[PDB]
Amino acid sequence: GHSYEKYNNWETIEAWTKQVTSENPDLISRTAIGTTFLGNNIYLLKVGKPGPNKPAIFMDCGIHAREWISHAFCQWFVREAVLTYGYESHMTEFLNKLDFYVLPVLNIDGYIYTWTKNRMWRKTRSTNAGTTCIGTDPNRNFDAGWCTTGASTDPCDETYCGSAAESEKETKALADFIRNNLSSIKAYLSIHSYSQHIVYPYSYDYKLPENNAELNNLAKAAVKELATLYGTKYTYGPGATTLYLAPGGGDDWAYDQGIKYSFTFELRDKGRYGFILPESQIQATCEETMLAIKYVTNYVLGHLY
Ligand SMILES: CC1(C)[C@@H]2CC[C@@]1(C)[C@@H](NC(=O)[C@H](CC1CCCCC1)NS(=O)(=O)N[C@@H](CCCCN)C(=O)O)C2
Ligand SMILES: [Zn+2]
Ligand SMILES: [Zn+2]
Ligand SMILES: [Zn+2]
Repeated sequence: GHSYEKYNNWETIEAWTKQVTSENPDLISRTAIGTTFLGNNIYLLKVGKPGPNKPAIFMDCGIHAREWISHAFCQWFVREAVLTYGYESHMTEFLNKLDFYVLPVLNIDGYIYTWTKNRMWRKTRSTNAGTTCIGTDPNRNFDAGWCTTGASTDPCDETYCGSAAESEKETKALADFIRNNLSSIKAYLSIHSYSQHIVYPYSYDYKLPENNAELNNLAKAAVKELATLYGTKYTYGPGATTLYLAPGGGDDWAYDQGIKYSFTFELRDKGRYGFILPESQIQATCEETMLAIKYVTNYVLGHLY
């Protein structure tokens, strides 16, 4: 039994990707873009009214296993697309003009593990040579300042960069998909938790992006929009300046592919519950996050390139 207001296990999310697609065939198609270490299909939903030569926004959730609110958000986004297409001006315009590639759970093996064995697991579930320590941080596994300071070379560490860039099947599947569709993809959005931040490049080094002023202004406006609903306070800025060095991230990698609107969202809360955000907060968190995501989407539509 799936519910948008509860955390759903992988079997339930997987069944949902199939069912939401079949229920909405003129708005959603589903593909598998690869398989995980343990052989699970990595599903991707293409959300939008089909048309020729459409630009796209790519959004992933569940790079990190324990960040359950992220997984919940990708589901919420699809919920909103199907519920409000035809009923609300902006969502209607968005789905007509753009496609959204929504990857609801990247790190499926890790997600399963948080349901079965260890709620606080972060990494993938792949094995490592010379140790019994398991897993790689997919968000240190992309080929962008790969495995520099802010990632660990120790396979037993939570920020382990992996044996090589894109060593993880999951990372490679995502990067291959974006490389294959690069000319259409205009924005990259990665959903995480917690701490209430909107981050943009760079995180792999202390440097500001070419369009820093534009991204600063856009993040500032998105944070402002988010706050309108419940007064939730987000901070924002370049990743290395606002958060910490975190090389090998999907956002920096996408940016250096030429996707100039690239953001990481770290959702609620600020540490009271942390990763173990109560189900009672799913609705409010997803609804306010929708406002930021739609603001960014509208901006991208107005500044195509
Ligand atoms: C294992 C750690 C000790 C190491 C530093 C703190 C950790 C707990 C962990 N960070 C997290 O879990 C954060 C949430 C914590 C942030 C600090 C305050 C407490 C919460 N979530 S995250 O992994 O999704 N952050 C993304 C940002 C990357 C943006 C550019 N790509 C990422 O790092 O990939 C990394
Ligand atoms: Zn994360
Ligand atoms: Zn809503
Ligand atoms: Zn402008």
